Amino acid sequence: PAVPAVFLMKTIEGEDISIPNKGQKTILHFWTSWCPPCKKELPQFQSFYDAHPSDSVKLVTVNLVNSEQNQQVVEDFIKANKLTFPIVLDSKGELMKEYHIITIPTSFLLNEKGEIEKTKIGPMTAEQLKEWTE
Repeated sequence: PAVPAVFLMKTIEGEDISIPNKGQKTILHFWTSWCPPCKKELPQFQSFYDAHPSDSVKLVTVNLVNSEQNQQVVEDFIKANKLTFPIVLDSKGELMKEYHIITIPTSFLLNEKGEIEKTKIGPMTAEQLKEWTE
């Protein structure tokens, strides 16, 4: 990551989130609604989130809103697809900047110190997400 820094964000569902999470591991996921590989991968993150494999791993998800039509479109998309996992909007573009995001989907496994343990470019499965948890 470009700079050592933690992010204090309010989730789309109103929840107060950090990245990385206090004394906890983090799965960070980057996406847009129109991205074809992200679109078919989103159910994978919903499934994984619903199954809740780990208590020591936190899923935070980042929408690249500035790569979207607008924010309302994302809102509608999340609502229509019944996406319930934590979603953060990268409104200022600091997340994309800090993690040098050029490709989506991209997922990271961070430890409690914000260090990157795993990087995955391209789609994942609920099963690979669970493994990242083990």
